[PDB]
Amino acid sequence: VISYDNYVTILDEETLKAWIAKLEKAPVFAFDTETDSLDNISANLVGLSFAIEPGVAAYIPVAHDYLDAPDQISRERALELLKPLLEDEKALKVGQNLKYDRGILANYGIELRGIAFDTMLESYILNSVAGRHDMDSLAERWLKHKTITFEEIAGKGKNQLTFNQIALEEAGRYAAEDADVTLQLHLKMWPDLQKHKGPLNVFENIEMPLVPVLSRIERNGVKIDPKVLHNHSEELTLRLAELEKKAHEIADYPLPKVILEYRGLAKLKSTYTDKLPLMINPKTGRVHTSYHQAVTATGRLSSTDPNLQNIPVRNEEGRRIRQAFIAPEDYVIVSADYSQIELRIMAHLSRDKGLLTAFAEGKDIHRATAAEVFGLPLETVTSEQRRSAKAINFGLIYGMSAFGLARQLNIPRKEAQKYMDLYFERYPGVLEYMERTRAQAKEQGYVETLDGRRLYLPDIKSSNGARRAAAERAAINAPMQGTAADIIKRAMIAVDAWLQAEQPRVRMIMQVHDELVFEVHKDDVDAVAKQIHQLMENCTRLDVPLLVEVGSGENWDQAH
Repeated sequence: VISYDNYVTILDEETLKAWIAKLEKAPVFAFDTETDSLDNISANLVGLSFAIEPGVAAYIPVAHDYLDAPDQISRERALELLKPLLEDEKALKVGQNLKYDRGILANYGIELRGIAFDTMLESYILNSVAGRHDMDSLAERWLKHKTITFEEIAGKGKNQLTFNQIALEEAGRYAAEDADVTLQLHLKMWPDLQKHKGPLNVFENIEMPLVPVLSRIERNGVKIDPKVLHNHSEELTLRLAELEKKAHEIADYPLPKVILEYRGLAKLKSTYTDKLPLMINPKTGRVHTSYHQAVTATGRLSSTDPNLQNIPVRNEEGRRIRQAFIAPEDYVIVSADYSQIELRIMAHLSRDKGLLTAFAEGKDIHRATAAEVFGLPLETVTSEQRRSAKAINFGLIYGMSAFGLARQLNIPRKEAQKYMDLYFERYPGVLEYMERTRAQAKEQGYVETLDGRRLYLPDIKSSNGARRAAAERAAINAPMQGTAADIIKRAMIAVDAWLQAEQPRVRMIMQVHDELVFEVHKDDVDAVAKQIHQLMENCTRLDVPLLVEVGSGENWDQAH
């Protein structure tokens, strides 16, 4: 198994200072913190752990307060002895989800600085679809080691203990093991990551620098007006009653209108209006959402608990929800959005002068696409044509299988195929891309984004598992969706740097789809929007035609 003889529990300063001296001379060391809560901003540091070499790790208990708990170094003294080491940028650390730990230390005024390696992101950048990227999974995969699970020392259910209640030595085995395993995994994954400058550029210059900015995004939280949300819940209660009554009176077709409307509001009320006001943190009075950094196959950040991505972008009731995200007094919400980013990326990936020109001369791409495909002057393109072209363009982004146009644009048959081929006859660059990408997906087994991030398609060569074609679709969509992700991430890191260095009255409060949202002082908006705009357009990829439309207002809906 593993127990009390492997790792040392440090209960005295002299031993702690000895360990700090060896940490000071270690090239990299593993670091971990243990707390009494998963809520980063209300969690309390219960103990910390380090590892300097495979198998040599210690646990420093600073706040186990169970009955007759053995005396331990006080939290304040342990932190002042450890503070200069922790805050030293040249002292490199390895950790598993260093986003959590950086936050825990920020609760005590400490800025973690050697955030050099996170084993969750090492794993993720190696092959995002390999499996779960959590420590216990990795230990089995890369080290064939079965780790002590948290519920093995704490329990399960309502009567699960909190870390400070666990005995010192049981706590120590778990925490020192965490430190140790993280270091071992680092040693087995880092030389592999070095093998390919693609994945190494993305881990080093995109994944890793973002760990402290996601921590800053999450701890800032978003300010929400729950009154608004309560009124909205009351109204939806009444509207669902009325809509039910409308369909009962009824027993281009009225009944298959009110039912749909019912379903839509019904869901929205529960998924947002009833839950969002119950997600306010009592210490900050804000809602702090969880950005998951190593979950999507494409490298896009996904958020949960307030999954901001699922609130209805174009819906009147969706707008209503976006009005509850409020800017504090004398500040305004600013929204910096990247315009049709995957369609601009596809313009460069397809290397097509037609698409590249539309964007270059400021044209609405859907009208230009419709003008060129249908062969009509740009000023007389009707809304039905703009809409048909839009259906081709967003289909291309999702690699959507030709009849897909006939289901989105739920009306033609091979007339849609006529549209598809006509498009390629005017925009040939789009199929040279699709042929090329499918090809390397089958040749290499993976596709790449512009910065080197890779998506492994292990079914591109599936012996005709029919929907094996989904990997070909994924083959053409991943380069576009992943380059969008990388660009957003480079923008986040570039903007956070400026905010950290110049310290203006602004804070980055959320990231959703291709948008970065901020709170900024009403008197500072004009310059802050100018710099946000310039940083997002010029400090990312300069080969893709980028456009950031910036907005501001007293709530998110006005900003958007």
